[PDB]
Amino acid sequence: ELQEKLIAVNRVSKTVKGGRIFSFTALTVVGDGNGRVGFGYGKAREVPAAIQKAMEKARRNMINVALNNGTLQHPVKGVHTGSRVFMQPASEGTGIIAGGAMRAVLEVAGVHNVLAKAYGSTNPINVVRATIDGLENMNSPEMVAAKRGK
Amino acid sequence: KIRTLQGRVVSDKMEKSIVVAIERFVKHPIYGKFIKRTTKLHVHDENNECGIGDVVEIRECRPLSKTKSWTLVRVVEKAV
Amino acid sequence: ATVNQLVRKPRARKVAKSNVPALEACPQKRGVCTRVYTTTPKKPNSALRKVCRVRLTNGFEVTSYIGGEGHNLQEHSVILIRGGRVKDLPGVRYHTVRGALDCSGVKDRKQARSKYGVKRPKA
Amino acid sequence: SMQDPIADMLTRIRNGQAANKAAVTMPSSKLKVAIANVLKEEGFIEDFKVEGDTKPELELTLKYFQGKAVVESIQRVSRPGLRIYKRKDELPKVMAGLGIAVVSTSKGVMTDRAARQAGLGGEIICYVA
RNA sequence: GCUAGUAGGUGGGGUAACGGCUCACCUAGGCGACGAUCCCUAGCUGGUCUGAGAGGAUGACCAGCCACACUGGAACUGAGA
RNA sequence: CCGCAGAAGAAGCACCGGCUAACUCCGUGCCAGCAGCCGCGGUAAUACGGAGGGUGCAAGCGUUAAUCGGAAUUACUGGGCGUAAAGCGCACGCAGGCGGUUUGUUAAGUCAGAUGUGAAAUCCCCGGGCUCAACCUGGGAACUGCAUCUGAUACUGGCAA
RNA sequence: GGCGGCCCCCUGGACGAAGACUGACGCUCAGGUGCGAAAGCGUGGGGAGCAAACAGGAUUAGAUACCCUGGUAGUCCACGCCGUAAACGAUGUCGACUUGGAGGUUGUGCCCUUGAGGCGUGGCUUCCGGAGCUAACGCGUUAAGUCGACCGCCUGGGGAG
Repeated sequence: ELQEKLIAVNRVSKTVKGGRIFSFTALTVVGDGNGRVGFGYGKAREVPAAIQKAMEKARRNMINVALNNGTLQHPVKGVHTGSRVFMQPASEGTGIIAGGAMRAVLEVAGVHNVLAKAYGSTNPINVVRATIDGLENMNSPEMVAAKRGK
Repeated sequence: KIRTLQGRVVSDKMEKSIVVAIERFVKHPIYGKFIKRTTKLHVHDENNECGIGDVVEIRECRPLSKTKSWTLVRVVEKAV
Repeated sequence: ATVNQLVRKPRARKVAKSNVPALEACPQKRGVCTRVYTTTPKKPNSALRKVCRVRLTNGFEVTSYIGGEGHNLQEHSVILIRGGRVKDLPGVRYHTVRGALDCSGVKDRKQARSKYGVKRPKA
Repeated sequence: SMQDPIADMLTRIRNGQAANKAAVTMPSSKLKVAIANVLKEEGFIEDFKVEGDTKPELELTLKYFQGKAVVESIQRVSRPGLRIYKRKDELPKVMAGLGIAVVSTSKGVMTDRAARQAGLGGEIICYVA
């Protein structure tokens, strides 16, 4: 009962010699209801085929986000060129008011409580490529204990 | 209950008066450094012993003539 | 791709371009119609649309349009002024709202409802 | 580093604890082995050694978990001449309530958390977490 | 680029009370680039059209100031103009 | 309020692209017209201009003179300096900002509080009283500073060495 | 910036050192103090060889021209108001930074100096090494990742130099 969504595409079609040339791309995400989320990209000759090549790529294992229980405990660095980025937790009862430009990165696993919209760039490819690499760099509730003792 | 200012001996003209002008210690809400702007400490001197190089302590008394209220106490800092 | 060539005419069709010169106070006004003009040969075949000038301390002279229907828009009248330069017209920079005073405009045109202010037909 | 006494502590330890080292060494100073005393109690380090008691030095044992710094998110805000002072009710509350920061008040250096429990105000040395 | 009773002493005075607040005299002293001259355009404040808010902005609810009510400058009379 | 007497006696504006929102049947030739960012009309004009249906909301609908919105911006409280704009070939000294760093030391600023101010409509929260929404209010509160003092010693400034 | 012959005098900066003696006399700067590539003003001239201008014959769709002999100024400049542009780490003051090794170089401690430099060490320069940082070219500790004292400059189109 896994979860599957897209977020972006290019109009990618140009003048050449010569008439017109065309191509077809995607950027997609997947998730498991036990706090697991993932992403990737595809290309094809056909549009619903550039979605499939993407979503088969997003199915790679899906990172377990530190979610205890309806919210999360630390804003991980989504480091990028100038995006910046930092999420803002909310106190376990109020909803996923985050950037619909990328929100499917947190929505596909069910996560009820987190916000922040897209603080330094209104291009999804930028706040996507940033978010997933902060989510792999995280720490469990159990790790931060060791980080501050033994 | 005297206010005791830190007066540097900076000017003399008259026989039984001097001016010991330092910075005005009544602050306002500004940047984050000291209150560095002067005030006109006319002192009724009588003994001249603080001369030229000292730091005096001064106290609140009657302006018997134009703005010259203060009187002397002692040497806070010795002649240089 | 070459900006001092591109900037003029790319792709938009409402466009910004307008030129709206002077200010001195506000652009709306009362408009002493100062003198009435009926002339100036052009390719837009501009009959009956009798523009006027306006004595306003602005630094240079200024002129204003008939706004809409109503033949007797007379040069002694002092109806109201607003901005909006229709592409039909050189020299002008504002159009009237000409319904006050003795001016009429809207004689019997039932469709005006709130647009200019009219009462209902035999409904 | 004499333009900003004691800042070269926090900089040198964040380079230190990224640079794959178990260790980072310097001379001691009026407030730095104080900061070391908090970190060993807050266990964000393994240990420190005050070495050479007649005129000592300052040696910290860095917590090289995963080969990334335990302090990678730190921020030294307060700076020379232009201090930053905050009441008992203004004091930091950081990462949604997980904590921590380090302050200076009338009872030493301590954390935000320790300064709150005391009922104190003070200088804002570093948001740690 | 600014000081004239202005700046300091001298002493007369007299203010409910400070003083170049000021007469007269001995005398040239006061300030300035750690803003001395001189002015822009402003009613100001608790409050708030708008609240993470930090800024854009408004004096005009109630008074609190004025300041008047013809242009008024002013003394009289009245505890109180 | 209680009996009779009738659904009686009470509703419309923007309109209708796409913006939060529902569309065709046609007209006139960038005619005449909206002109806010857009977008529209160059003989098949979705809102221009006539009409037919229904829509957004119901004493309410469009819209206006402007300024900030969203948008982040004169930033002690909030910053970019390869970029818009962006370390200005060049530094004799005169004022200025930063002056080494620790012991013995101080408490003026730093902080904690004692007591006072901010009588009354707050903003923030609860409890009511009119039939009651309003409205009319009662209660609790929180007002960086300022005063006048009991403390506490890590910073800001110092004194001694 | 800016010369190249070697040298008389005045002898910029050096800056490698046994030491000696006082204790921050210290950093870094606006308006200023000087210097100041291209250029005007020059006042009298020093007046090669080339070549903008100067003079022509030529190849001419008009050459208002390049040649090609002739051709000055520029060559430099005693003296001196010189702002100044293209002198971009698109970028100043710098202290710690001690996984580092790899060259170009250079004053130099130590060797049976058997040696084409072996054991080393500071400087003036470059090669290009992690954890981070992280668009794509990748940049990877003195460097943009932390961290700091301002003397700035940074007010968006067109207003403009």
